[PDB]
Amino acid sequence: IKSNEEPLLRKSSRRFVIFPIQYPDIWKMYKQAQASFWTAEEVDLSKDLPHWNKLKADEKYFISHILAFFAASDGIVNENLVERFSQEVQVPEARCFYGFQILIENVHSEMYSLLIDTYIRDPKKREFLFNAIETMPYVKKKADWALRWIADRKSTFGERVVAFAAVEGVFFSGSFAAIFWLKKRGLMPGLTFSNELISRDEGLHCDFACLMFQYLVNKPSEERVREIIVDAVKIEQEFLTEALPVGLIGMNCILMKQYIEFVADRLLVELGFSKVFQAENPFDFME
Amino acid sequence: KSNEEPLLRKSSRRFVIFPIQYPDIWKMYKQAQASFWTAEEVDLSKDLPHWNKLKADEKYFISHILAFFAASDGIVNENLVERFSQEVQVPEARCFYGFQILIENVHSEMYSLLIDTYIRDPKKREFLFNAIETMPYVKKKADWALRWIADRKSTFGERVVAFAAVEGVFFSGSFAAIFWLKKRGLMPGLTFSNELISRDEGLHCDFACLMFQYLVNKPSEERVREIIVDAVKIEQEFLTEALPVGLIGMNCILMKQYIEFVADRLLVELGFSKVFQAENPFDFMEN
Repeated sequence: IKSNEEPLLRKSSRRFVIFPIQYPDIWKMYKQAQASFWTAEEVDLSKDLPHWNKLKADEKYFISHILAFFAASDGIVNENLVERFSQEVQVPEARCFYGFQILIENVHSEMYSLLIDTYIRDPKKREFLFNAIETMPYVKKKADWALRWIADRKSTFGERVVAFAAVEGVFFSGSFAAIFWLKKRGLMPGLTFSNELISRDEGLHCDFACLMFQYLVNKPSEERVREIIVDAVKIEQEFLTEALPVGLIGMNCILMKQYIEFVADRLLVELGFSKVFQAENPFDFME
Repeated sequence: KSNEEPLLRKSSRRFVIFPIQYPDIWKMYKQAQASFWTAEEVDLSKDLPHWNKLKADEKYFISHILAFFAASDGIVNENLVERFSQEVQVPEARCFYGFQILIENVHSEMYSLLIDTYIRDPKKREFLFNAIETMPYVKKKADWALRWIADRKSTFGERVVAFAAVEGVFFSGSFAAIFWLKKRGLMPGLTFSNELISRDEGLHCDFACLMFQYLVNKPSEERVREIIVDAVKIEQEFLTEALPVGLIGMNCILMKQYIEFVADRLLVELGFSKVFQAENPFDFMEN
C-alpha cells in the first residue's frame, strides 16, 4: 500500500531483528539515549527546601504551577503518541530509540511527582492544585492542537512527525527556560539539575523527530509545517505571557515571547525550512 | 468487562505517581531498573575459538536456537507496545512495561550480535536473520505469539497467561540447553548473556503472574490449562523433533520432562494446580 513508498513505514519481517544495522545515524542516536540513562533517585533533593522557603509568594505560585503543568502533560490525550510511532515505524533502529523514549518519559513523570511532593507537603494543597490545573486553558489548548494535527483522520505521517517535533521542542520550551532562570539566580539545585536532564532528553527526542523527517518521501508543504509550529508557538506564548506570566519570577514577558519564536525558528531550520520570525535568542543563560 | 478490573479501569490512572498505591508492582519496577544492562557489557571475544572446535551438529543446533531467539524478543515487544502497556492503566504497571520494552530491545541486540559473531558467511547469516520465514518451526512459534497480539476476541487475563507462556515455556528449553553448554565449559559469551536474559525473562514471567493476581475476573482453570498445555506441546515438538537436543548431547526425554516442570511451576504461580507433576531432571538448573 502507500506506506511501501516510505522506507520508514514499509512492512517487513525484518522489523523484529536488529542486525544488520542499515541506518547508522538512527542507531547512533539510540546509543546516545542509552548513554544518558538516569533514574529519579539520582537527583539529590536534600538542599532544596531551604531555597524553596526563601522564594516569595508570587514565585512559589509560579513554580508550583509549572510543576503541576509538567505533571499533567503525561495525562493528556497524546499519552500514547510514542507508542503509536513505535508501531507505525518499521525500522528496528528507530523502534529501539522509541523504546528508550518511553522509558525515559516515565522517569520524567516520577521526577516531577517527587519534586511536587518535596515542595508541597500538604496533600490537601496538592489535591487542590492538581484539580484546578486540569481545568486550565493551556491543557485544553494543547489537547485541541493534538486532536487537530495528530488525531485527525486526514493527518499524514509527515504532518504527525512535525507535530511530534513540536511537542518535544516547542511545548514546554518556555518552562524549561524559566527554570534555567532560577538556576541563574542560584536557587533550588535539585529542581534545576533535574530540569537540565529532562530538557536535554526532550532536545534529543526533538532531534530524533527531525532526523525521521529527513527520511520522508512525502513531506508536508512549508506552509503546512508553519501552520503546525506557529499554532504551537501561540499556545506556549499565551501561557507564559498571559495565563501564568513569567514576571511572577522576575523575567520579562516580551523577551520570553522572543525566545519561544527563536526556538520555533530553530526547529523550522532543523526541519529544512526557512525562518518565519527572525527572532534572536534574548537569553545569554540559554546560549 | 474492563470496567470491573482495577488494572484496566480509567479511574486507576492518577495525576501523579506518588504516593504509591501498589507497592508490590512498584517494587518489581525498581527490581527491573536495578537489572539494567547493555549488550556491549558481554565480551564475545573468546567464543569464536570455541565455536570453531564444535562439531557440525553442535553448530547446527546453536545457530538455529539463536535464529529463533533473534526474532522472538521483538515480538514480545510489539505486544507490550501495542497491547499491554497501553491497556493497563495502573501507573506502577506501565512503568514496569516500559522497562520491559527497553530490556527486550537489549535482548534482540544481544542475539543479533551473537549471530553476527558466529556466522561469517553472509548467505548463511541472511538465512538465520530471516528465520521467521526461512525456518518452519520458528515460524510456527512466532505465528502463535503474533495471533495473540492480533486477537481482538480474548480477554486481558487470557492474553497475559499466553505471553507468560511465551516467556516462561517457549524460551525455557533453549535457556536450559545453553546452561548445558555452560556445564560443559563452552562459549562464555553465549552462556553469560543467557544468564542475564533468562533472569530477565524470569522477572517478566513473575510480573505476569503478579498482574494475574489483581484480576477480579480470571479465566477458568480449564482455559488456563489449554493455553499452557498447547505451549508445552509446541515447545516439546521443537526441541525433541524439529531441532533435537541430542545434537548437543542432551537426553530428549529429560528435556520434555523439564519443559513440563517449567509449565507446572507457571500454573502453581498463577494459583492453579499442577497438570504434569514433572520433577526437574536437571541438577544444573537447581543452582
